Amino acid sequence: YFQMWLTKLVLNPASRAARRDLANPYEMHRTLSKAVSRALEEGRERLLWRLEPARGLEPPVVLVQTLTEPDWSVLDEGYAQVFPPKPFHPALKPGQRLRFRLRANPAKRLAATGKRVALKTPAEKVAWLERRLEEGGFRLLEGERGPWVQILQDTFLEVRRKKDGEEAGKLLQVQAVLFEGRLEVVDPERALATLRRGVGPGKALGLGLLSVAP
RNA sequence: GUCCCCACG
RNA sequence: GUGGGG
Repeated sequence: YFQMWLTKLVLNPASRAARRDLANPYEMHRTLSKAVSRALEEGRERLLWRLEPARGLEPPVVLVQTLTEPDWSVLDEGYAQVFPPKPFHPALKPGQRLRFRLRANPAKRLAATGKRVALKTPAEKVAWLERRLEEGGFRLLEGERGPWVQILQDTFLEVRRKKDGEEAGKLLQVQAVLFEGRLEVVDPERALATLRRGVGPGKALGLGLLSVAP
C-alpha cells in the first residue's frame, strides 16, 4: 500500500520565517517536519525535499515528498503559497526511460581517517550517482558522448545549528550537487523503494529527493 | 575545505 | 571503505 505525497510550496520572501528557512536548510527541515510530525514520531515516514532558490522573476520553490499525508494547516500564511498536496503511485516498468532531477551529496568515507568527505571531481560525482542508482534499481542512460547526466550546480553547504538556547552549535558541512538527466528503470520494486527512501546523505538538509518524470 | 551519531551479513 | 540518521 504505497503512495508518496508531493507538495509544492512557493515561499514568500516578505516573510521572516521563510527567509530564515531559505538561508538555513536545518531550519527549513524543522518547518516541513511539522506537516508530518505525528507520522515522523511513528517511525515509517521519510521526509524529503528540494529547494529551487529564487532567480530573476522566479520565487523560491520547495518540492516536498512525504510517505504519509501532510497537514500544511500548521504553517502560517505569509510563509508560503501551498499547492494542494497530491498522492502519487508511480507505475514503473523494466526498460522504461525517465528524466530525473536530484540534489545529492556524492561522498566517501576515507579509510585512513574515517571522515566522510566530498568526492572532488565531476567524474567521481557521476561514478557515485551511477552506483547508488544501480543498487537502487535504475541505470543511467548512456548517450553518444557520455552518460545522460549533467551537473547543473555544485555547492558546499555549511549550516550552523544553534545549541543550549542561543549558543553556537555544530557546523554541518555537506557538498551539494544538482544532477539532471535521463535513466532506465531496471528493477521496478527497487526503483520504487529508491524513490520513497531517497539517495545519499543530507536528507534532512534538502538532499536525496530523486524526482523522475516521462 | 565533513561538525556529529548508528551499523558493519 | 559501504550505507543509514542529524
